[PDB]
Amino acid sequence: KTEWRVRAISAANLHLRTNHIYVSSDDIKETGYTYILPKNVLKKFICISDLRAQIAGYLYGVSPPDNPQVKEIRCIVMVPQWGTHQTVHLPGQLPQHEYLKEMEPLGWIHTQPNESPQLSPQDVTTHAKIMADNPSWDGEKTIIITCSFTPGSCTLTAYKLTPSGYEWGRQNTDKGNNPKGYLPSHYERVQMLLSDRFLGFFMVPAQSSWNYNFMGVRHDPNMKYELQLANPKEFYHEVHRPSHFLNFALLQEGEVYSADREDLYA
Amino acid sequence: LAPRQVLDLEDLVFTQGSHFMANKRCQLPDGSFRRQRKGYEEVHVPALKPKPFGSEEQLLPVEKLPKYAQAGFEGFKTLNRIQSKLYRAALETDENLLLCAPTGAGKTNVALMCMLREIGKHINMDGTINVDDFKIIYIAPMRSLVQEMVGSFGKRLATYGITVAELTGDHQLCKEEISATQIIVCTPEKWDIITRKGGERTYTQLVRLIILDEIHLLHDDRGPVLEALVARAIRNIEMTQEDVRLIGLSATLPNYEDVATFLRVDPAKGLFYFDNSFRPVPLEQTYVGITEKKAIKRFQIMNEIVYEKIMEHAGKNQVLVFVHSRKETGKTARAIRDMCLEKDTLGLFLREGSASTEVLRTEAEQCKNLELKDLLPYGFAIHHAGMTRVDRTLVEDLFADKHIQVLVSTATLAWGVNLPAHTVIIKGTQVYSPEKGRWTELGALDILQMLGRAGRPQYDTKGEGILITSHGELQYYLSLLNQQLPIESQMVSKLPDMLNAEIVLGNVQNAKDAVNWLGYAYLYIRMLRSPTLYGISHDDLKGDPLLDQRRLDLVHTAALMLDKNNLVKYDKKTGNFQVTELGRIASHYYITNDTVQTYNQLLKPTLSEIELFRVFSLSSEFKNITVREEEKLELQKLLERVPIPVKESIEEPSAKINVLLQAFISQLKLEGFALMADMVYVTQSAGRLMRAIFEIVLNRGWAQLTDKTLNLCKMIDKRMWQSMCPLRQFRKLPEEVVKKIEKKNFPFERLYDLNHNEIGELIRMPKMGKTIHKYVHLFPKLELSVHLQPITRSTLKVELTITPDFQWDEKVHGSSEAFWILVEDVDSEVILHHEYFLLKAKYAQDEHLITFFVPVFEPLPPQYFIRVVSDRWLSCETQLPVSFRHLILPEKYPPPTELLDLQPLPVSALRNSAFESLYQDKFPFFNPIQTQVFNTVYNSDDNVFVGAPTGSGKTICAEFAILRMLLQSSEGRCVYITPMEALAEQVYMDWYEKFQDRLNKKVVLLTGETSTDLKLLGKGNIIISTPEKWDILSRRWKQRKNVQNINLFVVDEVHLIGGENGPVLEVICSRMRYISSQIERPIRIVALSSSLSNAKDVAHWLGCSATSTFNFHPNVRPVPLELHIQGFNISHTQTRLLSMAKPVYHAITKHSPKKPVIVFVPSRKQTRLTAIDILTTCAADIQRQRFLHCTEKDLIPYLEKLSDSTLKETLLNGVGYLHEGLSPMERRLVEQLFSSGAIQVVVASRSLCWGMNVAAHLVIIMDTQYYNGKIHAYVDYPIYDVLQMVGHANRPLQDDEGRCVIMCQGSKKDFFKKFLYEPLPVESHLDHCMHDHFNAEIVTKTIENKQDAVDYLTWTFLYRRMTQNPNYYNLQGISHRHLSDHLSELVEQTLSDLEQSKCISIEDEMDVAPLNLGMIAAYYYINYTTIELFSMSLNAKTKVRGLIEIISNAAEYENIPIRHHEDNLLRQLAQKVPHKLNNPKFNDPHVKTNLLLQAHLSRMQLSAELQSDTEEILSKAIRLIQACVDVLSSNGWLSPALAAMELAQMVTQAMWSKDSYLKQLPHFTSEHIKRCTDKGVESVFDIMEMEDEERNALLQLTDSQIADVARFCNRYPNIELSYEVVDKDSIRSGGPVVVLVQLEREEEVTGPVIAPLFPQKREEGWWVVIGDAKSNSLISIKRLTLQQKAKVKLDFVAPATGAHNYTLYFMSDAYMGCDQEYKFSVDVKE
Amino acid sequence: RKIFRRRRGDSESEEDEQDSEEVRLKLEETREVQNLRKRPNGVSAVALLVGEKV
Repeated sequence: KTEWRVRAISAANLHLRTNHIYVSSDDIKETGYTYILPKNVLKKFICISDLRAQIAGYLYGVSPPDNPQVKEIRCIVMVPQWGTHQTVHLPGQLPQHEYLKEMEPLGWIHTQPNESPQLSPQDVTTHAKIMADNPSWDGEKTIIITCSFTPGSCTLTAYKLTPSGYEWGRQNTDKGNNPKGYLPSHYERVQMLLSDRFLGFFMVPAQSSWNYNFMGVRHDPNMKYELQLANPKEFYHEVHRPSHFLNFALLQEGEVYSADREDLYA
Repeated sequence: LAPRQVLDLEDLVFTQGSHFMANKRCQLPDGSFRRQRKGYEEVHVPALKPKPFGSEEQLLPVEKLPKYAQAGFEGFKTLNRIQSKLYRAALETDENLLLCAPTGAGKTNVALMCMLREIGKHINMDGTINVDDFKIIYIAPMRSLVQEMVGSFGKRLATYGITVAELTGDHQLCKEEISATQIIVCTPEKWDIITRKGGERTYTQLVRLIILDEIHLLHDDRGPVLEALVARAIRNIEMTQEDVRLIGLSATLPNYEDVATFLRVDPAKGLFYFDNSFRPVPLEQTYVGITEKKAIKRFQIMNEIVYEKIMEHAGKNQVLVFVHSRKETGKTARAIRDMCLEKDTLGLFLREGSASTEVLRTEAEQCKNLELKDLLPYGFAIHHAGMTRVDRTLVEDLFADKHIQVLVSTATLAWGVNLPAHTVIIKGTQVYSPEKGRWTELGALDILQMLGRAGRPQYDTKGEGILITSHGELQYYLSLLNQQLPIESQMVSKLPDMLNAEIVLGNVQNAKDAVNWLGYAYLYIRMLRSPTLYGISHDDLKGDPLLDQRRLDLVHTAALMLDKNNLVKYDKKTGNFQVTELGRIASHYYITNDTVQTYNQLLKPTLSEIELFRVFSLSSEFKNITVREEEKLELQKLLERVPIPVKESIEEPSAKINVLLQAFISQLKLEGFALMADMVYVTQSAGRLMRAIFEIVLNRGWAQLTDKTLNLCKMIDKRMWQSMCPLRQFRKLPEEVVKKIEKKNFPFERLYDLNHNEIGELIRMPKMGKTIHKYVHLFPKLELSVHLQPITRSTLKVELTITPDFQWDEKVHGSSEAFWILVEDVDSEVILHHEYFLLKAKYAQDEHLITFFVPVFEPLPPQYFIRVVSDRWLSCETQLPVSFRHLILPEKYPPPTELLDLQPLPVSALRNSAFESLYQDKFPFFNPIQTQVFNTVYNSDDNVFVGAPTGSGKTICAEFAILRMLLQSSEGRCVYITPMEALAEQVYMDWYEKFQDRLNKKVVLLTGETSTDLKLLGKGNIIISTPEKWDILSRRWKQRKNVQNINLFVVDEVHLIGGENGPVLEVICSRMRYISSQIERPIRIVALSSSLSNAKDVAHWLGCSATSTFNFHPNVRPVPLELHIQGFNISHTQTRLLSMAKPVYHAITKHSPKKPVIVFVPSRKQTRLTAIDILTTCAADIQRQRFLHCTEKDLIPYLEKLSDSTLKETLLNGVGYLHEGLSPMERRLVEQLFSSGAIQVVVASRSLCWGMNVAAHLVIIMDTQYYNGKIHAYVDYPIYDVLQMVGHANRPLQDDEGRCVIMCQGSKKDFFKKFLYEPLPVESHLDHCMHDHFNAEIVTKTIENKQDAVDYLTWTFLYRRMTQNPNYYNLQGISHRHLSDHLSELVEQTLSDLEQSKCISIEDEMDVAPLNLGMIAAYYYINYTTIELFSMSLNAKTKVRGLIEIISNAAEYENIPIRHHEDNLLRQLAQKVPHKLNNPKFNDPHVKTNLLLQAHLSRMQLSAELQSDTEEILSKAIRLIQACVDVLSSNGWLSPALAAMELAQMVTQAMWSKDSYLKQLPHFTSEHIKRCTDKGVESVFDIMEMEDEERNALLQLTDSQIADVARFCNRYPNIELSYEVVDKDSIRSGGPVVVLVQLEREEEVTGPVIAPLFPQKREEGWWVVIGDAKSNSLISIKRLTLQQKAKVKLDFVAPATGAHNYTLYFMSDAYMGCDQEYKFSVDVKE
Repeated sequence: RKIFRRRRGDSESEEDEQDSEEVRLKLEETREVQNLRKRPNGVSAVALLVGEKV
C-alpha cells in the first residue's frame, strides 16, 4: 500500500514521546524480583519503533553485587523480525553471542499500539512458547515489558507468567484476539523502575538489518543470525525498505535534452 | 566612528542585473536606417571601415621579438595590428595592462605575451625554466572556455616544459592540482571559493601574474566575484608590499577608464583601447525587433524571419544559427528544413549539390545514429551539448571544410570551440533563468561572444550578423554592440556576503578595515564618478569628497545584516568583528546569510531524513523557485515515486524542490524544459548547500545527523541512493551486471570472501566474474585496531591503526583518498572527537597511526564506537566498537599539598653567615613555597620530594639541600641530574658563580668522556650531569667507589620520566636507591618536579615520606598565569600555520602591547618566516618599528657581530628570532638584546624552549604540532614541552601576571586546558626500553639469573605504576599474581631478545651470562639493535662502500629529523654521491644519513639544515665506527677491520680514500695538488721535511695562510715503533706468544688533532693489529691513545705449523697516510 | 724502517653491485626481526571484549 508514507511521517516525531515516559504503579507483591531499565536504551528503542507495527527486543542483564532481588537490564537485542499491530513474529533461535554469556536472559520488551489494561493473549502465548522451546528462560526470572503509546507519551508495564499461565500458553494454538481458556490469573504484574544511574547498550544482527516488515518474504521463523555491537537503525531507515530505492529504471537518453548550465563553483 | 545611518541595500541595488543600461539614448553610427516590414522593424549598421595604418606603423615580424618568446608563436608569420601595438607593454615592461578591444581581435595572444614575460623572468640556464618558482592564474568566465584555454595553452607552451590545467575538482584535489601546475585556468567563482577556503594560501607567494579575461563581466550579476577578487589582490599587494601583475582583457565599452583605475592601471602607459574599427573582419550587424504582443504569433513570425535571412546567404555563405535551449536546436533545424522544402523547394540550391560536387562526403557520413542522420544529407546540422563526443567533433570538422551550409547550435558552441562562420543569426535572445525563476534576456557577455564568431578571419572580406529580439529590448543591444553600454557595479546586492568572506579571511577586523577594503572596490570608483546613479546626492557628494561617510554607512548596514543572521558578532560601539562558526562555514561554501539563518533555526539533533530534505528545500538560494501550473501533473507523478516522504502540499515551492532533488538522485526521467532547468540548478547548488549543512552539524557534534548529511552529500555527488550496490560508483561496470548483483538480496561484504569463479557463478554469469572481483578489490576498505590506555580517570588515550586493505589504482582513486574518523558515545548521539584523515597514494598499504584523547565520565559507558567513513564513497565506512567492560580506570588521586599561610622566611634564617650573602642581595625573604619546604629540606636529613609549577623557585630547595650537605661535612659530594644538557649548562654557570666564587667549592660539569668524568667526580663537590652521562658513569658502580660515596643525589625535572629519554632517568634513580640500600650510609635524594597528580607514587618509589612530600597545585605559582587557548580548524598543517600568522600579531597587540613577547614555532625555518610575517603585518598597520624600544644608533654595534643577513633586518625593526642554526654567540647576543629591552619580540623554535633563559610577559605557542617525516605525519608536542614553554611567562620582578596564548587545532583545545590547569600524571616507559639496561646489568654481573632480573625490576617506578594504572601497561588485572606473571613475562621476553641477538647466553633456563656482543654494546653505550645489525651485516669481505651503509643503518640515527621538501634535496644529492642508492626511500632517516655521510666525505656544499644534520651524524659516527672495528676484530676478519679504521680516519678528515693525501692540508685546492703531483710529492712527509723556500715557491699564498699550514705538519703524527717477539726461538704450538710494541713520537704534542671539517674535538687514537694478510685473519688487536711514548703487548696462540709470518699493522683514526706496516715471522717448534 | 701503508684500493677492486645488495638484504631482514620484537602499549580492543582468559 501507499500508506507507509503517513506512518513514516508520524514515526519521525517519536522523539517527542521520549520526554514523557510513565512507569505504571500498581499493587506490587514485592515477593519476586524487581527490574531496572536504563532510560537511554528505552529512548532509542522507542525512537526506532512504529506506531502501527510492534517491534520486540530481548532483555539481557545481571544482578548487581550483594543485592539479588534487583535485576539491572544491561542490553537489548534486536533480532530479525516483522510485526503486526497485535503480535510480533520473531525467529525461534534465541540470540547467542560471546558478549552475552556473562549476562542472563531477563525476558523481552515490545511496543504496543494502544494502552491495554491487561496483557494480550498473544504476548503470553509467545512467552510460553519461548520458555518451552528454551530451558534457559526461567519461569519467574523472565518478564514481558509492554511499552504502550499513550496520547503524547508512553507508559510501560512489566508482567510475569504464573505456572498456570505457562501451562495454558504452551498448549495454546489459537492466534485470535480472545482465545478460549484465557483468564487474568495467567499473568502477574511486576514492579519495574527507570534509571539514569547506568547506561545500557544494543546488539543488532551482523548481516543486513533487524527489521523485516517491508521485506516480509525474506523472514522465516527458522532463520539463523549473528549479532554485533552496534546501535539499531530507525524503523523507516533506507536499509529496511529496499523495494522503494533499488527498483528504478536508470535513464540513458533521458539526459539527451537535459538543460545545460555550468557549475561555476565546481 | 561616525553616526552611521542604516541604508536599505535593496533600494540601492540595480534590479535586472546585467541588463541595467545606464546609457541614455544610444546614438548609432552614421550609416544606419530603420525600415519596417510587417510585424517588426530592422536596424542596419554598416560595417566600419578599418582605420588606415599610420606613419611608421607596421606589423611585427615574429623573428623581431625576444628569442625565448619565439617559441610559442610558431605557425604565425606576424602579429596582427593590436598585438603589434601591445607587444612592447606586454613583453618589455612589468606594468598593469587593460586591453579594451572588440571580441575576436586576439586578446588571448596578448595574455600569452604577458605569460611569456613572466616565464622569461625564469629562463635559468641552458634553456630550462624554473618550474617551481612561479605560478600564473588565468581567470575565464565560462568553463567551456576554460577547457579550450587549457588545451590551447598546453599546445602553445609545450616546448617550455610548462603544465596548464583546469582548477575544477574537490578542494583537496585542487590542493595537489595547484602544486603540480604553473598556469591555472579557472572561473572567477572557482578561484574565489578556493581563496575563501584558504586553499590558495600555500602558493600565494608564487602567483606573479593574474589575467582577468572578459573583465566586462563586472556589469553582470557575477561581477561582484570579480570585484572581490581584484580588490582582495590589490589590497594584499599593499598589505604585503609584494608585486603582482594584473592583466585585464575587456570589450570596447564605456567606463573603461574607471575599470583601469579599479585595476590600478596607469592610463598613460598601461591603458589600450580600440574601437570596432579595429575588428579583424568588418561586421555588418543587423537588428530586428518584433512588436508582436501575443506569444504564439511572435514565435510564428521568427520562423520565417530566420528563413528569409537564411535565403540571402543560401548558396554562398555558411550560416550559423544560435538557439536558447538544447532541445530547440533540432526543432529549429527541422522547422527551417521543412519551410524551405515545402515551398518552391529552395533546398535545391540551399544545399547546392551541383551533381554531387560536394554532397558525396555527407552522403558518406550519413552513417550516424541520431537525428543528425536526417539533416546532414540536406546540408543542415545541429551541434549541441550532449549528442555524442564523436558527433560534435564530426560536425565541427565537416563545417570547417565548408560542407554544412546551415548549422543551428546552442550557446556553448561559441564558448567551446573556435568555429567562425560568415554569418551568425541569434534567434530568440530569451533564455530561462532558474535563479530568477522566469524567462530573462541572455547576458551581454554571451551576446558578445556569440557575435564575435561572425566572419572567418582570412576567408571573409566582411561577415554580417543578425540578432533577433523583441522590439522593446532593441536599444539595449544597439548600445551593447556599438560600444555605448557602460560597465556598472553590482556589488551592493552581494555586499554582505563578500564582507563576511573578508571577515572570515581575517583581512578586515573592524569597520575601519571594511571601509578601507571597500576603497578598492569598483563600486567605490563608480560612486565617485556617478554619484547620482548610485543614490548619492550631489550635495552629499560635496559633503565628503572621499565618500568616507557613505562607505561607513554601507559597511554598517552590511554588518547589521550579518549580525542579525548570526554570521558575525559586531558591536556598534567599537565596530569590531568576530567570526562565528556559521560565518566561517558560509564563507567557505559560498552561501547567503539568509540560508545560514534558516539552517541555524531549523537544524536540530533529532532531525530525520524527511526534515533534512525539508530544511534543504527551505534554503534562500531557491527563493525565486515557484511551481507552475503546467508542471503540476508531472510533479504529482514524481511525488509517488520518490523514496523519502514529503509532508508538504505540491503547491508549495519547497515540496517542488524536495521532490526534484529526490528525482535527480533517483535518476527519474523528466519531460519539462523548465522542470529540468530547475532540477539542474537545485542539484548543482545542493552540493555546496549539503556540504555546509554537514559542516554545521559536524561542528556541533550531532553524530546521528552528521551521518545522514554526509551520506546525502555522497548521494548527490554520485547520483545514487546508498541502498544501491557500491559497485555503481565505478562507472565501468555494465548496468545489467550491477542490476543483477543488487537484484539478489545480497550483502556487499560477502563479495570479499569469494574468488573470481564464485563471484561469476553467483551472478549466473561467469565471464564477468573476474572483472567484478577486480573492481570489488578496488573498492576502498580499511582495517581498524585500537590500543587505548587510560591517562586519568576522566580521559583516555586512544591510538588507532588504520591499514589500507584494497588495491590502489591511480585512475580510480586519484592522488589521495580522504576519510573522516569519528568516535561516538554509546547511543551514537554525540561525537566525542572527530578528525580529517587523508590517505596518500604513495603511502598506501602502510599502517597509519592516529592518536587522540577522548573523555569518560562517572557512569562508565559500556562502549564507544569509532567510525572511519570515506569522504566521497558510499558504503565505505568501518566501525570498531571499543568495549569498556573490562577497563580498569587508574587510581583516584589524593589532593595536592595545601600551601600553609606562613610568614615569609628571612634570609637570616640560615644560621651560617657565608650562605646568607648568596641570597642577601637577591631578595630579603624566601617566597612561600621555599619557606614551607625550608624546614624539611634544610634541617631534616630524610628524602624530600618537591612538586611545584615551573617558575616557583624550586632550585633554591636544591640549594638548601646542598648547603645542608656542606654543614654535614666540610668536603661533600652532591650529584645534580637534569634531563636536558642545555639546562645543565645553565644551572652549571649559575651554581658555579654561586658556589665556586663565594664558597670556593668545586663545581664541575660532566662531559661525554669517561676518564675525564672520573677525574671530575673525584675532584668535584657539586656534580652537574645529564641522565645519560651519569648512567654511563654509574653503570659500573661496584668498581667506582666515588659513585658509591655521594652524600646527596638531587634530581631535577623528574616528571620527565613519562617523556622520551625518561627511562634513562628512571634507571639512574632506581640504581641510586638500590645502591643506597647496600652502602649502609643512606644517600639523600631530593626530587624536584612539576606538579604531579600521583606524587605519592614518586615519593614511595624514591623513599620520600608522606610528611616530606610537597606536591603543590599549579595555582601556587608566585606570578599568576592567564592562559588562553585558540582553536584553528584547519586540517592542513601548512595552511593552518600560514593562516595563523596575523592572529599572532593581534594577540601581541591585545595582550602585551608594550612588554616582552616570546613566540614558539615548530620548525627552524618557521622562526624566520614568522619574524618576517610579523614585520610585514606591523608595517601594513600604521605603526612601524613599534617593537623596537631604543634608537638604532646604540644597537648598531650589535649588528656586525651577527652573520645572518635576514636576522639583521628584523633586529632593526624590533623583532629577533632564535633557532639551532644560530651560533651560541649570536643566540646569547639576541637574548641579551631581548633582556635589555631593545626588542620585545623573539620567535624561538620549539627545540630551544629548554635551552633558553629569557623571561617574558606573553608567551605565544603557535602550533603545538610538528612534522615527523619518518612516519610522514604530524605529531603534537609532548605536554612537558608545553609546560616548559608556558613557564617562560614568569617575570616575578617587573610583571604582576603572566599571559600565555596557546594556538592549536580545535580538537586539542579540550585536552590542553584539562592538562594545563591541573596537576599532571606521569607514567613509565621502561617496559619498552628495557633491553639496554638489562644488557648493561648482565655485563656488570648485577643480574646473573632470571630471579635477579625480577628483583631488579622491583626497584623501578614501573613496578609502582603497574598496580596503580594496569591498563596503561597492558596489564589486565591488579592482583599480585597478575603482576608477578606480567613481570615474569616481560623479563622473559627481554632476555629472549638479548639471547637471540647473541648479546647474552642463557644456560639451562635460569642463568644468564654476557657475551662479546653484549659487552661491546654496553662498553660504547650503543643500542643492542645496532650491534645486532653490525654482527648480522658485516662479513669477511665488506669494504668501505658497505661500511657506510651499515653505519647509516645504526639505531642512533633512527631519530634524524626529516623535513618537508627535503626529498628534492636528497635526490639531487644522491645524483652526485660516489655510491648510488638502489631505489632508496627518502623518508627513511637511514637513507638520509647515508647521503649526508657521503656528501661530507665528498666535501659537498649543503644547506644550513643539512649541515646541522651532518654535525649531528658526525657526533656519533666515531663511536659507531669503533664499535664496528670491535665487532670485526671479535669475528677475526682483517680486511674489513682495516677498512673500518680507514673509514674512521677519513671521516675525521672529510675525504675519500682515493683522494690525494695532501688534500687534508689546510688551504689546499686541486690546483695546488696538480702542481705537487707533477713535482713528484705524494705524501705530507715529503713536504714536511722539504725545503721551506721550495715549498713556498710551489705554494703561492700569504704568509699568514702558510703559517698554519706549516704548523699542521708540526701537529701531524710523526711517530715510529720497534717490535720484538719475546723468546721467538722458544715458541711451541698452542703456547702463548707475546709480542711487544713500543712507539715514541718525536715532536711534542701541541694540542688536539687538526680537523677543521669535524664538529667535535677529536683525540689521537691508534690501533695495533697483528694478522696474516694471506689468510685474511685478525690475530690480535689493541686500541690505545698515545701521549708521548707507549708500550703495547699483544698475546695469541701459535698455530700448529712451524713456519708463520705476520704483518704488524699500525693504524690511526684521525690522520691519513701515517699508517705503517711491518712484516715479521715466528719460528714454532713441536 | 719507516715503511708506510701504500694505498692500492683499485676502486675497491671494482666492487660488486650484488655484494652491496646482499648487505642491504641482510640489513632489511634483521631490521624486520627487530621490528617484530616490538611490544604494544595499552590494551587492545579485543582484550577488553574478552577480558581475563579465566
